[PDB]
Amino acid sequence: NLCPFHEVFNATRFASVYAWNRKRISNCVADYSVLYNFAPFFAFKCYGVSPTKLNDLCFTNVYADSFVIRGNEVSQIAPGQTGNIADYNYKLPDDFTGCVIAWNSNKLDSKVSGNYNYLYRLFRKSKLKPFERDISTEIYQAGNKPCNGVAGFNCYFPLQSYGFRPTYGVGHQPYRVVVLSFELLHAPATVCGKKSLLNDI
Amino acid sequence: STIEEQAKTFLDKFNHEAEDLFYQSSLASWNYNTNITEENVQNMNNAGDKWSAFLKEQSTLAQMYPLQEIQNLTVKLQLQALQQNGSSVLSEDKSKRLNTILNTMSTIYSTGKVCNPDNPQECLLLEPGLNEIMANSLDYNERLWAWESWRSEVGKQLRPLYEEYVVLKNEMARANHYEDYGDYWRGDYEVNGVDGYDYSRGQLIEDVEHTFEEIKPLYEHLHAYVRAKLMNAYPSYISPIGCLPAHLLGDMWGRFWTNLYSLTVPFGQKPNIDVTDAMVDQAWDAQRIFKEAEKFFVSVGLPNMTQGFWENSMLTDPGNVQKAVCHPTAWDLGKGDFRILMCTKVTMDDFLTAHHEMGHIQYDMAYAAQPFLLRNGANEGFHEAVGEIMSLSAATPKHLKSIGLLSPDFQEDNETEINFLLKQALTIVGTLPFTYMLEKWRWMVFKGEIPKDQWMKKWWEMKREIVGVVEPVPHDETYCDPASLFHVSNDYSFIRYYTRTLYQFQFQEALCQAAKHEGPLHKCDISNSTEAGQKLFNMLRLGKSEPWTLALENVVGAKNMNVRPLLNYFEPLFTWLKDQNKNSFVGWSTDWSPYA
Ligand SMILES: *[C@@H]1O[C@H](CO)[C@@H](O)[C@H](O)[C@H]1NC(C)=O
Ligand SMILES: *[C@@H]1O[C@H](CO)[C@@H](O)[C@H](O)[C@H]1NC(C)=O
Ligand SMILES: *[C@@H]1O[C@H](CO)[C@@H](O)[C@H](O)[C@H]1NC(C)=O
Ligand SMILES: *[C@@H]1O[C@H](CO)[C@@H](O)[C@H](O)[C@H]1NC(C)=O
Ligand SMILES: *[C@@H]1O[C@H](CO)[C@@H](O)[C@H](O)[C@H]1NC(C)=O
Ligand SMILES: *[C@@H]1O[C@H](CO)[C@@H](O)[C@H](O)[C@H]1NC(C)=O
Ligand SMILES: [Cl-]
Repeated sequence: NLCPFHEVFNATRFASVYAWNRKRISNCVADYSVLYNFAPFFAFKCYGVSPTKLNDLCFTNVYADSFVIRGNEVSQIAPGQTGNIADYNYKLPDDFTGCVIAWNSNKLDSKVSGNYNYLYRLFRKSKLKPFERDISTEIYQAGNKPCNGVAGFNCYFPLQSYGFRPTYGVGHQPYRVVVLSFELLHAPATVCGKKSLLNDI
Repeated sequence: STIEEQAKTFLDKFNHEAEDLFYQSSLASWNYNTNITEENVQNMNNAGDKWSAFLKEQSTLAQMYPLQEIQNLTVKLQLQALQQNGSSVLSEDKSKRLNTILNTMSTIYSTGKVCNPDNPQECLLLEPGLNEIMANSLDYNERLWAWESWRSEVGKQLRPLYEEYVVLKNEMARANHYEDYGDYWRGDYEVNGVDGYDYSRGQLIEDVEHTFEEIKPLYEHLHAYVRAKLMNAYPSYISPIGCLPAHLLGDMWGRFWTNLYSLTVPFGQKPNIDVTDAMVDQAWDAQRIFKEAEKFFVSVGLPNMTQGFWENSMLTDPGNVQKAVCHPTAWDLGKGDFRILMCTKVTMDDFLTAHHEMGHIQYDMAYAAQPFLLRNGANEGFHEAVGEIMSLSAATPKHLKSIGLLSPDFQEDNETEINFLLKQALTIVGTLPFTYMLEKWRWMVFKGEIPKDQWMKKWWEMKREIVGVVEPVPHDETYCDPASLFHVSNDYSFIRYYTRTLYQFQFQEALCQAAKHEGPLHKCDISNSTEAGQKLFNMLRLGKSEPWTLALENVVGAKNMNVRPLLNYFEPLFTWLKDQNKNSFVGWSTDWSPYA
């Protein structure tokens, strides 16, 4: 059984970073080489694991988190980072054990008039916990008066759009990100690459 | 949450919405200037109207945060720039009257035509008809006709509009708590709250007049030398002690004496440095010009042009059906998009213009990290001064020989140096008294120091006294000769060209010292000097975040505008001019006139 990595990386549309999507991977053989072999991954930084010796160990579960951000925000998809993405949209823990994968998708997620399909959270009362998701559409109260559910003075809609256009600079062009989390709980292994679990035969 | 915290969140929401709406308007404006169609005019207007309406709404919302309760100066600068009322402080009736006066004067200026006598059909516009006359014609009567007809048929239409324009602009400026509309314009140099770097609006008047007193000796000898050469060409038209007739100065107003070079060239047997033939001999195209310009900024430590620059810019004329506005401009659409629009030809002038325009791009890329409201030059004269110093180094023989366009055997003697400096002074020095006198006249009109029945009387008394230029035809108060210039009838401040001129030689003198340049300042090339590039970049990245006095101090080490580097640049010519005028009268009498 091959792990459905094609469904995650080759998706027609990705999720907004504020509502980042997670696909749990379990009970399959993971051809990690197929990853690095198919798209030109502009960023491929692994934390706590080794990309050269990937498909040699096992894991209880593997989580694939995918979303879209601009180019200059890919640096926020890393442990101990700050910014609108790391604080309000997608936060990685300090002891992150996994890989962060990102590639430019200007040909897919940009249009001449502006692709307002992808959003991000601009305001929030507090920072996000690691792997926390906030999809609420509550009007952010910046002042000391209630907003009554509509935007106004010191009352802003919390989500903002990118409006990707193909003529933007590389720092403002869309980038599709895939975050691979590797979990190892007190359970037998379920996701292994080419490891010595051929013994199942 | 405090008021300052609410403003930081308000400016946070503004920056993200403005960058999107500003990009839509800039892209729609680009698609028109590169593809002049009717559909692109409407899309440019629709996108421009949405951007103008967004600013008017945000200006009202920004005025709900009192500046006195904000202590962070970087936040106060962005709120203050957004709270600027402008014409929105007048009544809806008076603002509608003001916008109608502005559109009519712009329409009269751009559509004003003059028809030659005895043919009501052979008519000429200012561009290109009358401008070709004032720039190439040597006939006294032909130039006199174009000079007088432009002011008696187009300028007289602007006289009643300009009187009501001053009234409404003064009401607008005084409602924004300014003395007058001239004091409103001088707010571009104002700095408050920064100890040791403050600058008042009235201080600009004193600094411009103080530095102009030091320019007088150089200009009087340039004026005297030009008068002597022109007197040999028109012996019966020019007095050896009088002012210069206004219609014999190289253009419609005498703003630049550049076209007087053919008649005033000191050594008219030594040719100019024109590497245009060399560029065609080496099969140079427009991409080669901008590539050489890119290598120039890289040699001093500046970044190369973005990939989107080479892909999105229009560095050549589209030609054939697709029409475009061929005026060279530098575009900062935002969000990493930087372009240059230019119908480049394989000439030396376009080679130097490419370095001038790419200098604007380097300025934009430097302060792109600043907040949206702080992405501009330190003041109105900074951006154009940065572009000027690039063509200064790129035009030197030292630079032209290092890139293979000028022959190494080509030697430079002091006769070609004087020819170059004289050509430079006709444009650079010749425009400083014109600029200061014009702007001082408008300052006094707005301040109320010149009555309506004495507008044209005071205008030409100041032309004779300050500029040393006399009108060829007497003009009563039905004329409006200042409005016959674009900037006056289109409501643009003019002192920016005076401050920019002194800024660029302060910049050049400072960067050339960092480049360890030896010899006269006019022969300097800052190429391959990363130290000079670092010193310039320390000001470019500031944008509007810091006072212009501090931004200027990062380059030149001084906090104020200085005229000494300008005089240091033209000193080899100034000593040569004084020797040429040893048997000539230096100065001018204001009572002589060609119609006396
Ligand atoms: C310019 O506009 C014309 C008119 O529709 C169009 O046919 C042409 O493709 C346009 N060119 C560009 C480069 O947009
Ligand atoms: C002013 O506010 C900006 C954010 O808007 C902050 O980065 C800067 O440090 C503040 N400066 C001072 C002096 O408080
Ligand atoms: C803007 O105009 C209003 C009145 O229309 C005035 O009360 C206010 O002080 C002005 N503010 C600025 C910053 O010009
Ligand atoms: C600028 O030059 C560097 C090499 O110094 C190169 O890596 C980079 O791709 C260049 N930038 C562009 C936009 O070509
Ligand atoms: C600058 O350096 C380049 C080589 O890096 C050289 O070809 C050129 O002649 C130099 N120019 C000057 C003015 O030093
Ligand atoms: C140029 O220099 C020579 C001596 O090298 C001198 O005789 C001549 O007068 C100078 N001419 C000018 C215009 O400075
Ligand atoms: Cl005039």
